[PDB]
Amino acid sequence: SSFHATTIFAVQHKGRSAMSGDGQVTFGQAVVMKHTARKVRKLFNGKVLAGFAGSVADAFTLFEKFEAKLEEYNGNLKRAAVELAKEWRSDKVLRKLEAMLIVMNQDTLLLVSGTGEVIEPDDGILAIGSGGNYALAAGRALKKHAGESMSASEIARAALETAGEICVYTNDQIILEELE
Amino acid sequence: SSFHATTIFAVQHKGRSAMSGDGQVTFGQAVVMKHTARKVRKLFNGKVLAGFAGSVADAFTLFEKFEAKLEEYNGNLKRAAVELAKEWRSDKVLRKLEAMLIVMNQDTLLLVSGTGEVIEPDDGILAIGSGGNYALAAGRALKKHAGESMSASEIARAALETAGEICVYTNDQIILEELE
Amino acid sequence: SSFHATTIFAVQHKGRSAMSGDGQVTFGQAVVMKHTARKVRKLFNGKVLAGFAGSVADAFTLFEKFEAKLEEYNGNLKRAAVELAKEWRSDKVLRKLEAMLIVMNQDTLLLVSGTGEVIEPDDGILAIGSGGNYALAAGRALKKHAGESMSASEIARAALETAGEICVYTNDQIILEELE
Amino acid sequence: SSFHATTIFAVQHKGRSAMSGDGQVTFGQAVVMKHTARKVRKLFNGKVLAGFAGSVADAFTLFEKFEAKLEEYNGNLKRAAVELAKEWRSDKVLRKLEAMLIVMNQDTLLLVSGTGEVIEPDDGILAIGSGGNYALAAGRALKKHAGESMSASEIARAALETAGEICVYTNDQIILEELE
Amino acid sequence: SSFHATTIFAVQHKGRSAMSGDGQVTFGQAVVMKHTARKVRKLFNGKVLAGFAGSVADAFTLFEKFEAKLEEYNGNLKRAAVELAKEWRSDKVLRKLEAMLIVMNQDTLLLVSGTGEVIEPDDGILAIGSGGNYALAAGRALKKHAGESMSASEIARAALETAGEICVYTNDQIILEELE
Amino acid sequence: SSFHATTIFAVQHKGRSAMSGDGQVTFGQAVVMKHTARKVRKLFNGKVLAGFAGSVADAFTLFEKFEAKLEEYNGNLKRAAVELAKEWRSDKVLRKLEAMLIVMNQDTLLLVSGTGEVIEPDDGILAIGSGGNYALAAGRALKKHAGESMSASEIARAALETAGEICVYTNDQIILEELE
Amino acid sequence: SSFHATTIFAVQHKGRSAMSGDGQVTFGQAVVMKHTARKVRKLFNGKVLAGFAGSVADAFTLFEKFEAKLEEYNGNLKRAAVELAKEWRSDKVLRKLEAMLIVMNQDTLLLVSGTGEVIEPDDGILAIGSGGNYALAAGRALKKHAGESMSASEIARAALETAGEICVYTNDQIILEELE
Amino acid sequence: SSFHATTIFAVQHKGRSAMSGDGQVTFGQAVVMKHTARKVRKLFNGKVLAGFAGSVADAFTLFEKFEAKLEEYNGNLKRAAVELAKEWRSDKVLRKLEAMLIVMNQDTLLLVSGTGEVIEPDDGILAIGSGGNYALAAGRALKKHAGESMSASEIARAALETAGEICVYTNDQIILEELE
Amino acid sequence: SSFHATTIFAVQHKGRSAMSGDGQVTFGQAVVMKHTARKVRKLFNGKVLAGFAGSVADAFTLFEKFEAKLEEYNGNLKRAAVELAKEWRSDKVLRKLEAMLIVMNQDTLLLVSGTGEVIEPDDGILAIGSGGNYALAAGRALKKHAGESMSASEIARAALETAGEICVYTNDQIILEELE
Amino acid sequence: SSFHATTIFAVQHKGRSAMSGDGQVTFGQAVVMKHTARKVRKLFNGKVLAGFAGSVADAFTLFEKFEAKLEEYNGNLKRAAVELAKEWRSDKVLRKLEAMLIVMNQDTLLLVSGTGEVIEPDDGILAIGSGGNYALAAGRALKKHAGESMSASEIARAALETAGEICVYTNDQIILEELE
Amino acid sequence: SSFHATTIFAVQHKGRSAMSGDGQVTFGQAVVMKHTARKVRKLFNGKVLAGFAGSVADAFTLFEKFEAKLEEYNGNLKRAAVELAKEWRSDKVLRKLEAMLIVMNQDTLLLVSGTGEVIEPDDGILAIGSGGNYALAAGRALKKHAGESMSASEIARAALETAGEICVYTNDQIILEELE
Repeated sequence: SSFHATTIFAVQHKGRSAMSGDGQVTFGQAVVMKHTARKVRKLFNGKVLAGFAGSVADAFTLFEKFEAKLEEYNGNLKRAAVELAKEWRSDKVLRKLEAMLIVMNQDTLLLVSGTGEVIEPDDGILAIGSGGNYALAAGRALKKHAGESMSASEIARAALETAGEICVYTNDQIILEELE
Repeated sequence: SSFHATTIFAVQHKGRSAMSGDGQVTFGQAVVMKHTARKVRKLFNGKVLAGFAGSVADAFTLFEKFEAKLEEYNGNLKRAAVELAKEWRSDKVLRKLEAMLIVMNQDTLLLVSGTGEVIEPDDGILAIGSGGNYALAAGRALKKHAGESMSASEIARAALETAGEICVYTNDQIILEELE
Repeated sequence: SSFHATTIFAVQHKGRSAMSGDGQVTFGQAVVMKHTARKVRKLFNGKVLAGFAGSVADAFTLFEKFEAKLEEYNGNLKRAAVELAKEWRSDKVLRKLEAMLIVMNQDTLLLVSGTGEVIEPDDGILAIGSGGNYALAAGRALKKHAGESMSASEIARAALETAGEICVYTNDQIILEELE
Repeated sequence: SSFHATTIFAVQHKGRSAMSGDGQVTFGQAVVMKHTARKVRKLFNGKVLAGFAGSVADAFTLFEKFEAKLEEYNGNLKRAAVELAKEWRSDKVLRKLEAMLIVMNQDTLLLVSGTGEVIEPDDGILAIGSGGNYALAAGRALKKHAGESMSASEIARAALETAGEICVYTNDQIILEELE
Repeated sequence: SSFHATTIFAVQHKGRSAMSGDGQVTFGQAVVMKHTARKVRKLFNGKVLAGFAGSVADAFTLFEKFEAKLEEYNGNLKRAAVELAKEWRSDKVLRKLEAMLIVMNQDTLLLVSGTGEVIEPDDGILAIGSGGNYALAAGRALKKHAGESMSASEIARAALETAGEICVYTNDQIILEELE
Repeated sequence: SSFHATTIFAVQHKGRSAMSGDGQVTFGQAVVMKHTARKVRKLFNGKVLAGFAGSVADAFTLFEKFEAKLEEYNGNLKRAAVELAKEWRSDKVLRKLEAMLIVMNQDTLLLVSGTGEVIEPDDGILAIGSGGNYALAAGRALKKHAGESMSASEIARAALETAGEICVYTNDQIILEELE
Repeated sequence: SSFHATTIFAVQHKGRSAMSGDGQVTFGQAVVMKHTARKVRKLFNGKVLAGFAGSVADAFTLFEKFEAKLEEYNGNLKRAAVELAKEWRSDKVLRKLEAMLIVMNQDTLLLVSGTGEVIEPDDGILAIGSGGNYALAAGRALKKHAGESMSASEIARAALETAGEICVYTNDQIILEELE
Repeated sequence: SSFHATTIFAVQHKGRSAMSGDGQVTFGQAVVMKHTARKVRKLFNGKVLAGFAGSVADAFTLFEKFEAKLEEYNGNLKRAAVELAKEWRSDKVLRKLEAMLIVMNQDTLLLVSGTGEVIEPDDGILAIGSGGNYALAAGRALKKHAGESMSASEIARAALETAGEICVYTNDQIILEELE
Repeated sequence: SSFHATTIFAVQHKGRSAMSGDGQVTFGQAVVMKHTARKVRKLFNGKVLAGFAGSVADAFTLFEKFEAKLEEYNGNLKRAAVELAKEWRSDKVLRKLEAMLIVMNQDTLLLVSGTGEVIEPDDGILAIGSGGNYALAAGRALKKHAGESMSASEIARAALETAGEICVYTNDQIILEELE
Repeated sequence: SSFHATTIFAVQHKGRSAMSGDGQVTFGQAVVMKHTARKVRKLFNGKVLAGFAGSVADAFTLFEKFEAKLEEYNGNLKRAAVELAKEWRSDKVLRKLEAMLIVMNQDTLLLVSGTGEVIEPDDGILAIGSGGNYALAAGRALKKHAGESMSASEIARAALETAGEICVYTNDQIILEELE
Repeated sequence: SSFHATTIFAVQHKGRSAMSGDGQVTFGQAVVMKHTARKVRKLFNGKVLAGFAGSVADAFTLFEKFEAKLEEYNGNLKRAAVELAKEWRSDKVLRKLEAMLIVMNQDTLLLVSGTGEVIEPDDGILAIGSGGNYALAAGRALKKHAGESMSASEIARAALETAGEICVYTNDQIILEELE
């Protein structure tokens, strides 16, 4: 009866920062409208990666508000994040949104929700959307037991692939974006 | 207890753009009020096809808003679409609408929802309403295995016919509209 | 726990236009407050028949708004109908109303709902209210297999009688109104 | 979990007009807070009887509005009634009220609801509240088979008594009011 | 989704014993299959009246069992009743039955249920089925305020008539049976 | 999630006895597996017509049991019917069946249910299944206002056609059987 | 939809043992079939008082089983009680019974349930049925603040009266039984 | 999942007016945050006692509004009460409040609710909150069978104690306040 | 919380008989345990194709029972089918099974269910399982508008592929089996 | 589907005031996003400790409002608390918040909720959040049976540790803050 | 309200076969009874590894039955598996069991369920229990991107560790068993 949230995985590993995401539009219990979609975008002069699951409109709206808040607080992800969280909460139109937002720059990773949450993984990894948990497990596993061997981009790629292979709401049309 | 959404199929094939739709008003689990209905209309100087399932009033309201947004952004389907999506979302009166909207012009196909979704089929086909999935499967099948043989208008016609034959909420009173 | 909608049947047959309706007030699962009621009224200088099931207040309000819209668009049932539908929808107080409205003039029959629906039976018959389906079936049957033998008024009479005999929420206190 | 509606019976018989009502406050499935209550009051210079079941506040508010509407339309019960019905409906605060209102004067009896209903018993009797049906049956029975023997006041008295004896939400603390 | 229980009223008044019952088969929320039905029968050599609402099969089964138990305990209504009650309870196939049974002879009135209830009205009146409450109120009312004027048969007739006029599940096809 | 019951109409008119039925297998809210089906069969040496909606297996089982009971009681529809009803009830495997059974011979029409019901229409018509009410209304209407003009077979034909035209679960693949 | 459990209060005070109970048969949310009923009975040679709420049949069955178990264990209330509890539990027909049983003799008070409970009030008072809590509070209150002034029989009388005055399912037709 | 309403008991007896209340904060099905609480306060120059169960904030708000309304209508409890009831109702923020309010002065006792109820016990006693019924029964019992022996303050004390001993949501930390 | 039924498509086209099926084990809302599975098997000496969705055990049990029934009735698919249906029904262990069975030989196609259904598509195509409807629409479409161009095996292949592409519970690990 | 509230324990013991809290972010029935979190903060010039469970945004908002209210009423925890409670209530955006707030200074402990509650533990201990009850029990236990041996900080530490070991929503990443 | 299933992971990698499992008993939404548990056991002369989540009793029963079936079919995992599946299904006492069973020997891995499922991962990995999906993702990830580097035992260890770190129902008390 509703569209399923895309799966987005974000990891920071060895100075590199990558963020992957699948592209599968699923409306209803099992109907697939399309595949190759793009909710992982670059913001603040390609200085930050932002991923929002589901709703291109809501994605846009949020990207913009964060983009703005980013300038208002001079690229300080932390502040921009908490401020966006405050608005998120009081918007009472977006407050409703179940989907969550991931923002990260060269220094830190952050998870933001409409409930006013702003979480920073002490793990260096974040994932959200249908099948985010699967990706999270895969990512955490690969980073801990094969980090020195694979890069952030590679991990992000693998994490999503693993999720797509297990979750019926995640496919192989992966989109990767990274900050140098 | 409510009226069933009509079935609308839209396909772009070999430079041609057709959009079909059945006409069956079904109120309640199985009552049929009438047949031959028309929710597939031409907008922006017959330059775009817009189909909205169910509610002639809501259909009108939405057609108009998109018509307007279309001019405000100079016939740019993409922008007009996402803007409409934003309003759709915040209208909180239309936001409620379960039905979805399909808009397409000579270049691209788009699906818009009150949840703020704006999806573009990488497949060239979209379908919505009671029995949209059946139409979608038929359309995709015919286009992939008989495209070079049948046109967009012909496919749109067949897709709907197939849906009407399987879905108890879809009939044979098909309405076809196309952009040259 | 609520009042049951009266049953109204409207038919156009052989140049004549008749509209019947029972009169039974049923509050709750089975309590009958009274019988002989009147929700089938003549509007626009006896040039149109309007029937609204349940709520004399809501009936009045709607009759008036259509009466008005009728003049604003110079007796054009079609336009007046769709405009009334638009208001119906946005009233968000009447929007709630489950009952539906039937309007017809010397030329055409129309069904209007608070969800913004405006349906025109390609069959020449419409029916609404508790037991409308029974009336609809009886009407359609009589018109198709005994039309040349019985008039529109006669059919409307029979359709309602048949519904009253089957539906525990429809009685024999029938009210008939017709346009010459 | 809520207060049960008192039982009110109104009857017009042989030029006399009486209206009775029990007085039992029942909060919850079976708790009794008190008995002897009074929701049957005289309005418009003792020229009309009005009974509203449950909520002394809502009772007051409605009595007043009708009192007013009564003057605005010069004691015309019918108009005052339908107007009150229209407000009732649109108040969307009272619209919620499940309880119903009975109004009657020397000439006619009327039932008004928050759903915009205005019913006039062709029987000369109306009853509402917890156990109104029982009262209704008793009243109808006594009037039809013992009318010439007992008066309107007497019937109203008996109808309520019978309801109190059967309904666990109706007691013997009956209140009777009548118009000469 | 199920058949509605017929309405049966039994009254003992001034040495006479009458038992009436309507005849209306209602399947589902409002469908009427037929009218004139007969679930009020004479047993034990026309010495007792037994009425069971709904299911001609279950009616038969129960009439028989009581007929039997009646002989086993030599026409002692009381014992036969309680014994039937015990079986009723343990049958766990009839135990399910929602309908209730009324049995009466020249001396006393009794109500029996599948839950093992055996009630004797200290009032001289019993009623069961869709609309039994209405009949009960009417009967009690007529007997108390017009007893000396109308007989048991007459009351039984009126009580049912009153119930039929109010309950959408009770009609005027009344069946009366009485013991001299 | 389940298969929809076929629609069966049975009518006795002017010494003739006809029984029609559509053939549409609908599994789930709107999926159609096939059409032309046959649940209306002749029993007891073409002396009786039996129609059971849905489940060819259950249909068979029941037809057989009635066939048997028919012989055991020497073609006495009435007894065979009530006996079948008793078994129906206690089978507690068939007791579950929602579908109903219609049996009729040269003299009478009967409706049997797993709840132990055995109804005889004082009207001469019976209908059951998805859309049975529509058929019922149509049949009753045609018989009352066009009986002398059309036969039992013709009516049965029309009643079903009308139901198929309104009910999304009834089609035009009608099957007619009649006793001379 | 079911019969309400009568209210039974049992108290042991100053060497005396009394047990009261109201008599009100309430079927459904508010229908009263009769009053003066008797579920408080003397067992084991007037040596024990047993009260069971609702179902005269179930009452009987249980009284008997306890009577028996009482002899099998030589009037040892305690053992007979626990044994009855064990059967109660495994009967899986009575196990279903919601009503509870109270048994007391010259020495102790006991509460038994179909769930296998056997409670002995360290307070000297027990109450069960619709409105048992009210009686319990009244009893406890009177015994603690007016014991030395009123007897066990008097208290039992008062406790029930108080319950009847508050609970719509408890009346004043009190039945008192006591062991010397 | 929510805080349980404290228990408040108010009684007027022999010219004295006392109001007790327990102090037990229970959040959730069984968690106790604290005990000794105070929702029974003196208003209007210690001339009136007001008790509101649960929410110190809502308690305050309401006490103030009544305090005010009290002055606006010159200490007339009755008017102040009904006016507060009207506001209560329309506040649609407090209207939500499930808790009820008790107000009393030297002359009368009154119960007020957010549904617009204003009840005056013809009994001289009122109780509200978790376990108010228990207190009510105890109070009514003690007043009727030991009034001449114990005072209003003493009864109020006892009523609450009895409630605390039975209700798991009422304790022994009783607070008593009285008007001379 | 349960395993999703595989998707099976069976079609008879131009003397050839093919039956495809995907292989995707999905436990729970979206977990995939494996892919390449095989529930489409050859029976009765490769003379018949049988496909059962979900449960290899139940699949086996049913294949065997039909295999047996096949011999008992000398390869008569029709009889074997209906007999299997009867057992299916009465097994009351398999009767529970939601999944359905498809059986076909050189001459006809058949669908069997635990509810005792035995359907024969007058269309020459059958489909069952998660996404069977999608396959059904695709198959019907391709056979009607490209039959003469593609074979039964080819259609079966396409139908499943189309279903896999739309249904999140259907994959590309297709298994095809056909009778020469 | 939502984030679980962190667990916070606050205790005042022997002139010292400590407040601990775990740090575990759990989204959904069992997903853990991170651990080491901080919702226990120092306010009013390290003169007061404030802990709010869940939502860093809501935490901030509330801390600030209390901080402010604290100055407006000159560090009077009591007043600032009740005032905050009043706003909390009327915010109707925060009013929604299920989480609760704990505030304490050198003199007293206070619990505040969006329902307008302001509780002061007469026990000297407060606890909130997922697993607050476990912490509460542990704290109360240790303080009563080992107070003179362990300090407030130590107890707070232990209480949380105990909760973390039992509650699946509480971990060992404890945060402790105390006022000298 | 019930005990959570332990998490078991089984993997076959590079000729080695390992099976890990956590040990955490969680009763209810969040209560932990203990940790270090053992449901991963060696069977058939340490020739096979069997893991069953939750219920030591059910675990035992199943291990034994498979042990037996293993001998009856001479260590043929495949057959023993399917046979166990058949019994599993028909046990209708174990059939109820939600938990699943994993069995593996030197050659193959198998998953068995009470629904009669017998799945063989074409992937070489299987996982079940609370948090089995997390383990599954981690296992699949590690095996695909770090297989040649870590052994089956090592992977099994990591997969569980990863699951324990994310799932609130999985801990670090891991148990590993392997076949040489």
